[PDB]
Amino acid sequence: SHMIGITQAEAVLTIELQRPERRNALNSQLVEELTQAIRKAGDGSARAIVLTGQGTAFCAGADLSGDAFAADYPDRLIELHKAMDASPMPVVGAINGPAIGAGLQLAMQCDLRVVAPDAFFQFPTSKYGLALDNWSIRRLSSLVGHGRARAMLLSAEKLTAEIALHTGMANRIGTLADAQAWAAEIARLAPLAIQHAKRVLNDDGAIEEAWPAHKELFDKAWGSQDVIEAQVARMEKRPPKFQGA
Amino acid sequence: SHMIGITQAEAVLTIELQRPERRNALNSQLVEELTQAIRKAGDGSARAIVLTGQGTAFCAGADLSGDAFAADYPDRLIELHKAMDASPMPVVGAINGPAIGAGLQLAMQCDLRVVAPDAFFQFPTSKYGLALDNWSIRRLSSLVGHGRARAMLLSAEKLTAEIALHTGMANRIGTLADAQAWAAEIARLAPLAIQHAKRVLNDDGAIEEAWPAHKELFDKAWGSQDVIEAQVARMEKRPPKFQGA
Amino acid sequence: SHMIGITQAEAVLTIELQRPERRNALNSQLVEELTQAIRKAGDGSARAIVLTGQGTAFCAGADLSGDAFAADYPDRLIELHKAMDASPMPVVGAINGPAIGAGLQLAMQCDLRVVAPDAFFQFPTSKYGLALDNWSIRRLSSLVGHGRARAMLLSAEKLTAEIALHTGMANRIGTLADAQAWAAEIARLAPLAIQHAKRVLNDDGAIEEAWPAHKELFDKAWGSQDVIEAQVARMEKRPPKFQGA
Ligand SMILES: CCc1ccc([C@H]2C[C@@H](C(F)(F)F)n3ncc(C(=O)O)c3N2)cc1
Ligand SMILES: CCc1ccc([C@H]2C[C@@H](C(F)(F)F)n3ncc(C(=O)O)c3N2)cc1
Ligand SMILES: CCc1ccc([C@H]2C[C@@H](C(F)(F)F)n3ncc(C(=O)O)c3N2)cc1
Repeated sequence: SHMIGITQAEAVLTIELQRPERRNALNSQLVEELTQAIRKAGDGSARAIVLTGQGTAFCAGADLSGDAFAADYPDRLIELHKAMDASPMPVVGAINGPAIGAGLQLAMQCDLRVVAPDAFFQFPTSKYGLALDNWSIRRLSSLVGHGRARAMLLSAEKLTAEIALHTGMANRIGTLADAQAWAAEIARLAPLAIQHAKRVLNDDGAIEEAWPAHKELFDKAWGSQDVIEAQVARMEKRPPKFQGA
Repeated sequence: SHMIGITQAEAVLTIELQRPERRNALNSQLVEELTQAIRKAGDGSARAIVLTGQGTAFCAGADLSGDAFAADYPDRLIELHKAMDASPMPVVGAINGPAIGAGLQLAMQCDLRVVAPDAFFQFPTSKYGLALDNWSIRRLSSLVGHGRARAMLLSAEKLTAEIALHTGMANRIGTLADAQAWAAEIARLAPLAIQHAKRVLNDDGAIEEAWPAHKELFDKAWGSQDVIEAQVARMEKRPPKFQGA
Repeated sequence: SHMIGITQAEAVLTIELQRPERRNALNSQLVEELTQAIRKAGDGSARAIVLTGQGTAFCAGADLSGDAFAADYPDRLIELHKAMDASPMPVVGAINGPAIGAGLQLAMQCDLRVVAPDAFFQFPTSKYGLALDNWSIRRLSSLVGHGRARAMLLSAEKLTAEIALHTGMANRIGTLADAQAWAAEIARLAPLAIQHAKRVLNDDGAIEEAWPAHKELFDKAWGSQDVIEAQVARMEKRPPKFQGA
């Protein structure tokens, strides 16, 4: 079938994630469809995009079961981010609920964010033994400030909507309709001005290749027994006993 | 005549923009006079500068009509910024009212900012089809946070004095007299300490040459029909109809 | 004797500065002992460190009298920072009171900060004619925002606990016990995830070699008569009369 919905009102294209049965957690199909929707957003008269989730969550992470193309997922995910980064259109994220893990990455790749009052943002990587790419860390630091980024990454701290507004992670607190109204205003602005500013802003240095030591630690985390222990402990409904290996 | 006023009380030199008939919008003469005032600020016993505007605005942008040396304006403007950056003296901006476009650039080149309660900051570039230099974008991101910088640049969002205080764009809310009092305290501090910190702070990376793609998009914006359309639409008192070309 | 105390409750190691007779101001001995404590923190079962000061101050700066190894102090201080940066353990600073000069540097080298309501942070370098290393300036800018960093460095502005919470310099307002409770939660998280994120965060660019002009100005400040004048004026209980030389 299809895992997203696409609609257009005048010059604003709204893309809605439609996998609420997994709180919009990503898989290969959802990512592929999103990539195509972004790439084709300029086929009509659209001048702005609103990206949002169906139901209570914006995107709760990733869920690859039972994804017949799960091995392709990580690469397709990178392709989606490249498509958003390269789009001449501004993407307004209507963050309607929790944005967690891959969902937080996706929210951060939007150009602007309108956040529902009860939404929150989180990287629970420290609870699962995983490591992030450098852009995720740099862009987060730019949006919440270095100090809060340390807490989010080292302790799995949740960022509330209210604090997101304080830091600028949220540009506004509001609803999907609020996001669509703002997008309508943006769609009336000069496209080449928007395109230039978006490119320069995205080229602030957040797009960064992992240093050699970063890659070493990244691979050590991903190949560790602790990653397995976090998964087993969850299935057995008990606290994980991590060993640092 | 002259488009600025210069006065000194003890060790504080106050420079006032005096083109209130255009809300202190810059031209070649005003820029040249400001550059000279900054360069000569150390001829006396001055240890701090206060920069401010006459009337309701700090600086509402640029107005080159009918400037006999308008072709020279962009280069002279860069020279002014170089002079402020190179000055061993700390410049306290008493931002007495709106700082818009070139006025926001000028405010950001000050070392510290004391902002009047009703002042605001804005880059309305997206309403006019124009593109900014990279420093304007980087220094703005550092002062308001990356998230708010995206909104200011992509949607022409105004930054209020209250929010400026929250982000650190405003170091204090207050008046010209308040700025002059603080400058007096600063003038009693150790000059070589101030000089070192100013140089290192300004060398945070904001002074950045445009990347090749940035230059391409910058020139595309400036040479576009949309830039003309914004001007014509204003003269005809109607909404612009931008085409992205 | 010893100038620090070291205790462990389960998986949290608490290191306490114990020179309250100088408000925990550093010297060669205190720095050496701290370095050893950090290096050996992983000899037991510890997974997190809490760093704190005895009495009313976290660390009020440096006091090298009468330190028989004072000439070694600057190098040993750098060694301490290297040890904290290299530690696989997250260091939670329980900033129990003022963190000034070397004390602010030490607080900033912690991975997370829990700050007492009456604590404050300050670099009074401008009152003493001194210059800082580039990391101190970059890490401060990342924690309080560029705008407040300008005020702290150019005017010796104090950062209150409340404003520290706003900017993310403080992750939480609270007590030593509060810090120890949070550290206990962190000690249950996956160590390799924490290690990766800490390394990437610390490699944001704050660790920066002084540019040639920065070194020139740094040496000019440190060798100036104004540095001597600040010290003499203090001893004579009068305002300093700085000359910029
Ligand atoms: C060029 C625009 C851009 C920006 C950020 C990224 C991030 C996305 C992020 C995500 F998980 F979301 F896929 N990611 N994951 C791994 C990588 C990588 O580059 O190795 C990587 N790169 C990819 C592309
Ligand atoms: C070295 C200190 C410094 C810092 C920033 C700038 C900015 C100013 C800014 C302004 F419009 F204000 F003139 N500007 N405009 C164009 C450029 C440029 O460098 O191409 C440019 N460079 C110029 C000089
Ligand atoms: C590699 C981790 C790291 C990070 C910052 C520093 C700072 C500490 C700081 C302090 F005063 F605290 F010792 N400092 N002082 C001088 C220097 C230097 O590098 O020249 C310098 N370097 C040293 C080491």
